[PDB]
Amino acid sequence: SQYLLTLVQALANESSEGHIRAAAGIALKNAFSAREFARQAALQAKWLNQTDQETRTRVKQLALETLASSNSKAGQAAAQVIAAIAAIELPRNQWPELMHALVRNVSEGGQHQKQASLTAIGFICETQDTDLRNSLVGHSNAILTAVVQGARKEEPNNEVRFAAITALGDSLEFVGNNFKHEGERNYIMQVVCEATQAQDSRIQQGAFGCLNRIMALYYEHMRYYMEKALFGLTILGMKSDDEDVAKLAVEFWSTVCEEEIAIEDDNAQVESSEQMRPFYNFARVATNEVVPVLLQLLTKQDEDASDDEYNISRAAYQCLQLYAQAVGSTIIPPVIQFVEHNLRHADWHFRDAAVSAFGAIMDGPEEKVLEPIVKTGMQPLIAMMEDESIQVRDSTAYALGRITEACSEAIDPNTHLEPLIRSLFNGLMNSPKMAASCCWALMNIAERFAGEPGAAQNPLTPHFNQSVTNLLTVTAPMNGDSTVRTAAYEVLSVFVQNAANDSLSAVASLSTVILQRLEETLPLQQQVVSVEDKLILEDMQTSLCTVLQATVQRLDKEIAPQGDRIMQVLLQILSTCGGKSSVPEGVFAAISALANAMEEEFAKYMEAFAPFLYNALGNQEEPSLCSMAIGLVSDVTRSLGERSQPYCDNFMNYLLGNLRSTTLANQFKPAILQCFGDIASAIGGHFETYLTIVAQVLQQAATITAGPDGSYEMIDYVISLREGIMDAWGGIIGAMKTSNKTNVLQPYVESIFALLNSIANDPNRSEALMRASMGVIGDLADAYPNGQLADAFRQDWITAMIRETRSNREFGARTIETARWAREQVKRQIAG
Repeated sequence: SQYLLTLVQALANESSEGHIRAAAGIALKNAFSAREFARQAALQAKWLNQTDQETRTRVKQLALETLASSNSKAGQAAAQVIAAIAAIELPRNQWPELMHALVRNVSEGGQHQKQASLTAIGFICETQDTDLRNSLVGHSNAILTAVVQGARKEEPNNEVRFAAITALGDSLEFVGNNFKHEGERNYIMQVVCEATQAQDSRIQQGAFGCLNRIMALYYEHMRYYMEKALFGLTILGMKSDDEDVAKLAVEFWSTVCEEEIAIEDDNAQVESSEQMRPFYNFARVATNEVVPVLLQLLTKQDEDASDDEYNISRAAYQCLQLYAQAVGSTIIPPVIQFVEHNLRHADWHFRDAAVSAFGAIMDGPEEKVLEPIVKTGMQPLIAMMEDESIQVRDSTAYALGRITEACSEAIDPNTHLEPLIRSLFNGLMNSPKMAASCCWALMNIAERFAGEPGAAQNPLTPHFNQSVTNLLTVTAPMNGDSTVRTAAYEVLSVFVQNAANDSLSAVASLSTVILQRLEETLPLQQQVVSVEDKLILEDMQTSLCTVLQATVQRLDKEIAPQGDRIMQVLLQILSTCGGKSSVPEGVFAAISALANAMEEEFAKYMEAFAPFLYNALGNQEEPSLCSMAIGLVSDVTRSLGERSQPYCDNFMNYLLGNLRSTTLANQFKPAILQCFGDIASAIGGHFETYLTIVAQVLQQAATITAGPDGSYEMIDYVISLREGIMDAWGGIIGAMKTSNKTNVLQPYVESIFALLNSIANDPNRSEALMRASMGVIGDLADAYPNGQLADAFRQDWITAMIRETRSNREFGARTIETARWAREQVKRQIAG
């Protein structure tokens, strides 16, 4: 009380040093405000009640008068105090007209007084509060007209315009109403076009930033203001010698391409135009004026700049990608022009900018229009791998990889494929700095020239053994750069994945080599002492296990002689590994390949490997390994079939035990229920023992929902969850169907339909969920020939569900075919 008077009078007290005054007002706001929530309400009790009217009148008077104090600091804390008082009093229909007067202070008051006024408007508008803003919508008028008055050329101070645009930036957090009327919007867009005109850099920064958030806001009225001056204004700012202003000038079209991407990708989802969101096609119009500036900002570069710090060229490149993915093929015509100019240029800034540019536009534009020049200008581009500038060599490499990913067909094999390979290998084996791109490009070649399935040969085959030899060559050293080793093994794993049958024998020899190297790591496990040594050996073992997986998946059934040595070395690796390591995870991958390959022949490995699997299942403290263990349970049992039963009891105890959770959202549950499915399909009749419990859990799991609080998280969780439930019922019905025990499967069928209903009524659905849905439908048809399910089948939601399924073209083959099969099953089941 008297406390409050001494404080606020100290706030008004000019004779005291300004920092002390700031201490006084900051102390006073904190006598009634904090970032903390509930204590805020307590302080509000200290405002309204403990000290009822008191001087709150005199306090607010002293604060409003303190706004006019010469110090910015005095008006700093004064603005803070008014900012607090408003947050309590104005909604309560307290403080009224104390807001209206503030605008008059803005349009007529003193210069520092203007600082404190707009500073108050800023400090108030910064908060995100739906009821606060509910009472602030009524005051939004005075706020917007005020910030109009203050940002004016007519206004002298720059700092008042900083506070004005800052007031814009946090006021526009609230676009509620936002005055749909075009008049006020005209003055606003005028004062913002004005705001970008400032000779000052910093005012332009606030201007372009607020204009950015606004371009994320009222695009609707914006459509008309856009169509003339703004293009050349934006070009003027993009050309600015200023950096951070150039960065925000970039951030515009960054945001523009973002929202227009969202709309372009909502307009294909349209079934009818009422569904349509507005679209403005700002990009395709702007590009022919905007793009040349993007090249011009690419030629400029800074090697001295720290890596992964954003730069004008950097953001220009990223935004050029955004145009590339929104503007579509329409982006092409400027870019090629600038590439046509610069490709042979002496200055390396221009060559790097060249290939970075041509390496920017392959994505987005449709394939064949890309083909003719990519089929034409490619050869010099390979010739440019010999460039003096390793950075340019690097950018050429990534450009090459993008060409692979895009117009793979553009690479005529006989007259381009070999040189490109030799270039990427030599650049890998001699130039580590450009190595990673060379890897990525090569992986793409493998994916693109894999050839027809079952093929005796693929385009890669002649280059294959030389490739494997080169990769084993670069991976050979124990002191090679860890990154180049890893990437080289990854590219190798990909050539192995994508290889012709004629090369299988070669891959077989390769597999032996991998095992050999894996075995050799085990003594190396012992030589480790530095932590770096641990990271290297773990990454090394991880890479070898991965490539080994590739060999096993491709060799398929031919891997059998290798299998003993494989399980021996891998199980030895498990015994020596421990803790946060990626190794065991990769080892289960390789074992998983060996199990799917050997299938029932794997069963001899189960007696020794089972404990490792159990142990991986029992430790949630290794979530990724536990998940890998569950998936591997599914793999083992699906491959061994009936053989896997004795193990299945222990498998079920680890799965069912893993269902126990203190969190409703068990992250393993979808995988576990799915594993129930796979276990069911494999076992058949003996799954009956588990049926009483499994069904319970499935009946449980169906009840789970994201609720009205719908994170993308919880939604996707429920979706994958029900994918697990349907996979589970599918396998269980199949097992019951082949066990002559459908009668015990009788009770749960109504719950199954209830789930199908729950899914059909849900907009949020996955393709796989619908595939499994269809399959469970038909499985139910085969399960119950009697036709007593027909009266359950005949309901509209079933038929509309199946038809909505098969009708959709977005889904792949498997799903729609299952839908056809299901519908035939249903129509047949209508009578019997």
